Amino acid sequence: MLSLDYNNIFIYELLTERFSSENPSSIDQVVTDFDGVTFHISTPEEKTKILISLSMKCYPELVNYGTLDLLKQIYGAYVHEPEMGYNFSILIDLQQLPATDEEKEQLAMSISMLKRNVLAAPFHRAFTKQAELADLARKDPENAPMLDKQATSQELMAIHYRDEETIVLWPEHDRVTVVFSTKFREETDRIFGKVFLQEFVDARRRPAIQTAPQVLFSYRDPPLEIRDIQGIQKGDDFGFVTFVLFERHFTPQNREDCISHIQVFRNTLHFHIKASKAYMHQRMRKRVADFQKVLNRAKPD
Amino acid sequence: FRTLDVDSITEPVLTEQDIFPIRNETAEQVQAAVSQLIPQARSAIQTGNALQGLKTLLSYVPYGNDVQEVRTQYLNAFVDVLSNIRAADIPAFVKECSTEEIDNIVNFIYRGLANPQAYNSSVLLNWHEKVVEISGIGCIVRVLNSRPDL
Amino acid sequence: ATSQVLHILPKPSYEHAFNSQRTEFVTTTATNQVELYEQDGNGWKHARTFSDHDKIVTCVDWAPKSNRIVTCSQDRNAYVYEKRPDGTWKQTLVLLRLNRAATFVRWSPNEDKFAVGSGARVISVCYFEQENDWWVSKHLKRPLRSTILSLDWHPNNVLLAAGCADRKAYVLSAYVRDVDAKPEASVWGSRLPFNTVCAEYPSGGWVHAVGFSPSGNALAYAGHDSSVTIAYPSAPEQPPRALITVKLSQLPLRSLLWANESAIVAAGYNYSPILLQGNESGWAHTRDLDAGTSLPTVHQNMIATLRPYAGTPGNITAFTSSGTDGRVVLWTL
Amino acid sequence: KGYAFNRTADFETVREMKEKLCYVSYDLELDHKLSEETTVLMRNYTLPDGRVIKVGSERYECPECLFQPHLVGSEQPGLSEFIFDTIQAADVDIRKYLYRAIVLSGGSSMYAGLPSRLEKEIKQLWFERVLHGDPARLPNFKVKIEDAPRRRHAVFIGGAVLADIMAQNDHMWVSKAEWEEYGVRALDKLGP
Amino acid sequence: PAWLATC
Amino acid sequence: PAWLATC
Amino acid sequence: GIYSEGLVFTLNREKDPRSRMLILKQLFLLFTTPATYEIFYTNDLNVLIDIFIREINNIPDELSDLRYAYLQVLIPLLENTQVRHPPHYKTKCIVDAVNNVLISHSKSSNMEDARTTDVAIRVLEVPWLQQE
Amino acid sequence: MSNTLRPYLNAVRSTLTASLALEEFSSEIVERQSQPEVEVGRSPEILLKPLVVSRNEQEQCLIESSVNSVRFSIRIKQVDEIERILVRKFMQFLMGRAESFFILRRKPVQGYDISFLITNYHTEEMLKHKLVDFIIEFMEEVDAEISEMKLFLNGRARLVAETYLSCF
Amino acid sequence: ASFNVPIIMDNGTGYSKLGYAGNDAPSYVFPTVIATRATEDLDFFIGNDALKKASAGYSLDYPIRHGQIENWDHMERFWQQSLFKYLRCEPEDHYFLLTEPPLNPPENRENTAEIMFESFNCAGLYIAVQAVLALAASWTSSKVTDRSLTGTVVDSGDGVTHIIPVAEGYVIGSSIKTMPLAGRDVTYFVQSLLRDRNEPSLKTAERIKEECCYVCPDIVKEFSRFDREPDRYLKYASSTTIDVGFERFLAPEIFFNPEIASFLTPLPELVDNVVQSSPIDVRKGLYKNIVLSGGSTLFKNFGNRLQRDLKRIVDERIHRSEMLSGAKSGGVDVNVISHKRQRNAVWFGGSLLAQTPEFGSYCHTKADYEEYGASIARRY
Ligand SMILES: Nc1ncnc2c1ncn2[C@@H]1O[C@H](COP(=O)(O)OP(=O)(O)OP(=O)(O)O)[C@@H](O)[C@H]1O
Ligand SMILES: [Mg+2]
Repeated sequence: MLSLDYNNIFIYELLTERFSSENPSSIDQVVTDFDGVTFHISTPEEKTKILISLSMKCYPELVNYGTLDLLKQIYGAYVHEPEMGYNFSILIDLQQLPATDEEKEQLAMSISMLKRNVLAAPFHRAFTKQAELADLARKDPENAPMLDKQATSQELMAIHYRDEETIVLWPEHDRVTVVFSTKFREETDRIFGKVFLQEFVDARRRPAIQTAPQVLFSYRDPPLEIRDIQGIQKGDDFGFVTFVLFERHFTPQNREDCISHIQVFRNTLHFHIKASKAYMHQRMRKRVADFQKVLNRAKPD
Repeated sequence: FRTLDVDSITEPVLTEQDIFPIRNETAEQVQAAVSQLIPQARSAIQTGNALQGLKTLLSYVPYGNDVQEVRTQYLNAFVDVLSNIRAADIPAFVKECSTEEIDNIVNFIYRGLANPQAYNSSVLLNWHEKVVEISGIGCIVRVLNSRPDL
Repeated sequence: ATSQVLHILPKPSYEHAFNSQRTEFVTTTATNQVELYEQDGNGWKHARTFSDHDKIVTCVDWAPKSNRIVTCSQDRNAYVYEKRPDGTWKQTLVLLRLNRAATFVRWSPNEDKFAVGSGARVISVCYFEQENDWWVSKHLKRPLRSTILSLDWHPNNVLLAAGCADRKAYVLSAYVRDVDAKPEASVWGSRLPFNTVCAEYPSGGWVHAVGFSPSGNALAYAGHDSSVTIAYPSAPEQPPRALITVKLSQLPLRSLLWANESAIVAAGYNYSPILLQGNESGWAHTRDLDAGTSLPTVHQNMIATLRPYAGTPGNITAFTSSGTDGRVVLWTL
Repeated sequence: KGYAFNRTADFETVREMKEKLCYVSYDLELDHKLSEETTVLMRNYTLPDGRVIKVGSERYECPECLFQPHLVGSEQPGLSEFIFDTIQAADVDIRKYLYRAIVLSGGSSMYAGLPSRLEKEIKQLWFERVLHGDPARLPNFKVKIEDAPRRRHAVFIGGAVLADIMAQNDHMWVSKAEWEEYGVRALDKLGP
Repeated sequence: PAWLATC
Repeated sequence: PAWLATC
Repeated sequence: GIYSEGLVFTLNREKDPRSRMLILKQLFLLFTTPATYEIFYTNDLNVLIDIFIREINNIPDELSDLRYAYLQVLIPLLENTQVRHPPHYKTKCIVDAVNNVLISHSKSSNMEDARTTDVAIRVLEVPWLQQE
Repeated sequence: MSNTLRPYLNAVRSTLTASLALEEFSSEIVERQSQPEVEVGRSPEILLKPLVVSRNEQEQCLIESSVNSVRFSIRIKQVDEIERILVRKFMQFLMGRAESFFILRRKPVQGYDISFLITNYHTEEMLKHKLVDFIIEFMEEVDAEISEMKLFLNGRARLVAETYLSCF
Repeated sequence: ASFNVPIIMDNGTGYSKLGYAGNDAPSYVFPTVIATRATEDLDFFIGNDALKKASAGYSLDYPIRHGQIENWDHMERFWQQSLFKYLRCEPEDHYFLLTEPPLNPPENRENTAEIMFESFNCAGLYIAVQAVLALAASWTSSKVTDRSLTGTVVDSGDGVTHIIPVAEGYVIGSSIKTMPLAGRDVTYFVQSLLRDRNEPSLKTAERIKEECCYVCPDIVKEFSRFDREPDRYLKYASSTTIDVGFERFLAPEIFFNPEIASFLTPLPELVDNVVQSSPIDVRKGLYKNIVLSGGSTLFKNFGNRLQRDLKRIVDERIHRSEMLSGAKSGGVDVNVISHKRQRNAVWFGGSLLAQTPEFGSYCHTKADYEEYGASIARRY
């Protein structure tokens, strides 16, 4: 499970089961997902119909950037008003379905990817801003540093879904950049994340992955670019990382998976830290078994 | 019942073993002979002939009843006069030596090794290895069986 | 000076209980079981196993004149076995009044009593009381603040020495009036009452073993301090005219004895015995008793109790060792 | 621990391993720390079938379950406190003579370290209940417990001695006669 | 028993 | 258990 | 990456006092080239420096020029590597062990001691020579 | 004096084989028992002098002798934090697997890295020179395998980064 | 941080069940199985995934067996997989409620506490038993306060079963009584029975079991419905049909008719001995609220059979005592209940409990383990 999933496997399985079947059930359950977000799967009125609800911490900052447009573009035949706050809701009718064709699985997958669906309008806006800025530079190749500087702090966005973990982004001349500011509580986990980030930095040296985007990082001091944001800065435990992508890296046929990967970056990092801990434990048990063999050799009989 | 660690009955025996000649009131309760012999070793170091200084300093030895400043100064002068020696003549010095002298030497070497930040311990390990290769494990087992305080 | 290993003895021995004809013997196995071996054709075999105790044993002894056997147990008890007219045995218990476990036992040269040094602060001396069918034990507890490690007898039943846990080795008497024994005016003391604590002769380190020369004088003892001392007293109360100590480089040693009024032998943690001459003018070791010093010698572990041979009561001319790794061996001289 | 002996058999084997590998803890906290910190105290015991098992803290714990009935499920003070209260319920002039003479009987009393542990527990209970923290006069207690290798058959030896003593007079006994008349009531002649 | 002596 | 009541 | 990881894995396990030299000559001729600078991964380079300072401090019997060879292959490493430009990973313990082996050199010995002391003081004359 | 490792090793080996003169002993405390006196610490006459050796403040080897058992504590050199964590985890797991060695200790003494323990039954069943040789080989292979584990973790991180950037 | 919803996990020899709190039904239930094989060899799977695997060369093994952990490495791998793939949760911002058998040892308890506090950097943790939670899942409302606490729980795990006479939220440590039956042994027996006559292995066995296995007040007085009406010879198919015969009629009787497979004592006698060993002033209540648990216990007429047997036994004993005395006593009333909870009562009770705010306080904090170590919890 190296590449984590970009959706909710529980919701996907529940939808595939309810749709493929006909027998309904009075469902009322809650689920947790990364970034401290909540899901509700209620079925108060009709055992067939379902009322899904999504609660996130940065929903106001997100809608400020504009997300309802994307939601009503991808949905609208199933949208619903917030039954009780929860920061987002949606309704579905288990009976009035299109068909059992692959459209059913596509709709189930789209519903399961609601998190990254609602967390994609900022990146779409950035790409559009980047595209129009590049078009402008085409009719005005001069003033590249000037236009880049005046675009800085103009076309720039930030998200603080977490208490301290933040994601900022902005485009520039024929490329875009994003920055993750994260926190490390345990010192062992901090050192492991530091070495992982160093390896990430020294990963593009491989020729087979030269086309990958570029990455840099800092331990406590953040770059002067985003030094003015309200987000906490100059923290020994708060580590900053910066990705920079070029035009191709966000192509009309891969930007979806690109944003999903950029989203699951941190979860993948933490899971791989823990998996590396388990790997070290495996090596330790192997070596102590070798030591036991040596000691038994030393022992007679 | 309860747990109170009853020990007043059947008292242990600590001072019975490790006979104590501490009843002298000279160089152990007043620190006179130590202060008379340490400048001699210092002058021996200054002039260069540190072997005779070490030999004269090894004549008398304190005990570990209650005082530690005098014995720490003794061990410091010891480490000094030892570091002031070259990497040769140690075999001859140990061959022309007694047994109790070697035992006290090893005991002081260990007491010095107990604090590496304040000394070097490399020349100390070298001297210990040479003494072992010359005399043998007898000195180590004798010092390990000496008084618990010194 | 001739390595003559006899048997393997898989489990540890800690004793050998030799016999008079060097035919049979009795040893331990670090367990409640005690093995009586008999001489097979150019070999040996487990002729019998006692397994009468419950806890492990620590020492045994074989009284020749009575063909008797004595054994102690960590269970705070002792057993005594007599060779019945048939090949079987007759066992009897000895509930020596104690509090802690036993550590060592040894018969008296006259085979009339046996002494037992226990793990407590007390030694005991037991004798089969006539007019009855049991044994009576008497205590010695005033000296010996701490536990003890070993003990040894004297030509006469009196003047028994004890190597203790402290850095000193004591000497007391086991004289009794109801028994048919009487002391004798000796340099070690006069009128020899029951306790008659005579000397202490402190030394360095533990006291693993002691020893009496074939004469009543010239005591010796060695322990964990890799040193052996010999005392040639002149008067009971006055200090000894000479107390000669001898230190060496080899590891500590135990279970020493006398191969002559002047020569002394001993072994122990050192995987090979030694040979030294102890005289009033000086005591010193001359040579070992091996090709040189698996391992490059006979034994390969701690050497346990070492016993003498017949020879002559003056000079034994040979002895036996039984290491903790079995491999019982005899050495000439 | 994982090993199960649910069969009606193996009860004798468990009894043998108990009587073979068991001992009271003179210092329960010390033994617990030792078992938790060191690999020693762990023994390997064979079975008649052939397999082997490992034993640990249970060795020094079962004498505690003997000492602490609440651990087993019974509501009682124990053994040391029990005998202490029993003696305190007597007259003062007898108490001393009881602390100076204490005997045991039964194979269950042969647990290693039981006598000295009981003596220390009695000393601590006295120190607590009576002196309340005054060790100035504690040494003046003079407790002397008794133990021997024949506690396994002390009852038998005593029965034999009493039979040899009373074999002369038949009045103290209850003959086969005078049974049909008031036999049951004859049994009340022993315990008033 | 609870009389600090007898009983 | 064999006391016709408790135990 | 395979080359560097295999080399460091073999050096961490090897014990021959002569075979390590060949690998040391390979490391020297590899680092001396400027195009090869920073080819070794940072973490790999950090653990390499760690094992270097280790084998320097706990060096085997003095009857060996392994110390001289290690100093000779180390003096050009820090000049054409990736740990040169950023805050150095470990230099305090490096110079500490260097000074230790320097004072440990009996200057009254043969020309080997003089050569080793010269190479050491050459190592100590690093451009930055950052202190405290 | 350079190459202090070999003199330090010879000295620790000599003192260990010297103090390794154990012998059967029955506890004089409660009844017919056999406990490690060096561990219980209730008999000063049994406890010998505690010896210590060290080539530098970052490393130390303490040894406590007795007649029934012996304890040998060691604190290994560790300057980095990752090294400290790796050493702690490795030694903790090894001590957890302290059933096949018969000598390890489940928990160490405060202020040191690990503490081996030996008793009389061991030297009677198995030998002692091979035991000390194994102790030494472990004293070196501890750091050897710490380095090897750091290398393996670096390789794992590199593989993770490669697969991540390729799936990107 | 004690404010979010706590995660409820329950591992088992037969099925691991994990989900969240404040839910009427559990989540992520699956049979607790793992499957595995520059070079990492980390590709593994668990649950239904691992079950469907092994066709491409993936090995298989059961981490926990006989009701006791065996391989902490695979257990940690399983927990990591289930926590980072199935549930997209964060172990730091959520409290954990783990369950362990009453026989779990302190070594395993502290090993789990450490591997959870250190590797997963959790914040709040609480380890409990299955008896109290299964009992709490008995009552329906849980707020009227007219509920009862004194009960005698019997949990029949898929690997091992046991019985606990709980009294007023105070678990007992002596009257506990285990038994290695009422698990996969029944499946193995039904399989050996089927493999004798009809060669067409264990999947179909457990399927037909959960489908039709039922009990009967008797067997020899029974067997008559079989001798008379062949309708009982149902036809189950997976891939063809199979003759059920009398497995559905004999399998569950293994409890009331022990010593049929790999001796033991029937369940009524066992629970009677348990109640007798317990104090006397709690038996009147213990015999009253006898709740069940475990899938293997949710049979057709289990409750009626057990109630009848225990009632007749107690009535015979009390009648003996009465006819010995001569008076007339008040016949104790024995009852049994299982209200749509014996299947997964453990998770329901755990969630109902965690719903209280005192859970956040009764849990263990990370700083506690940091300062005290892995010696926090020793025993119930
Ligand atoms: N309705 C039913 N009637 C009888 N038996 C059933 C029924 N449903 C399930 N079972 C049995 O229960 C078993 C599953 O038990 P389950 O996995 O719930 O126990 P568990 O809670 O995992 O126990 P543990 O926690 O000790 O592993 C199956 O093997 C099946 O045979
Ligand atoms: Mg279960």
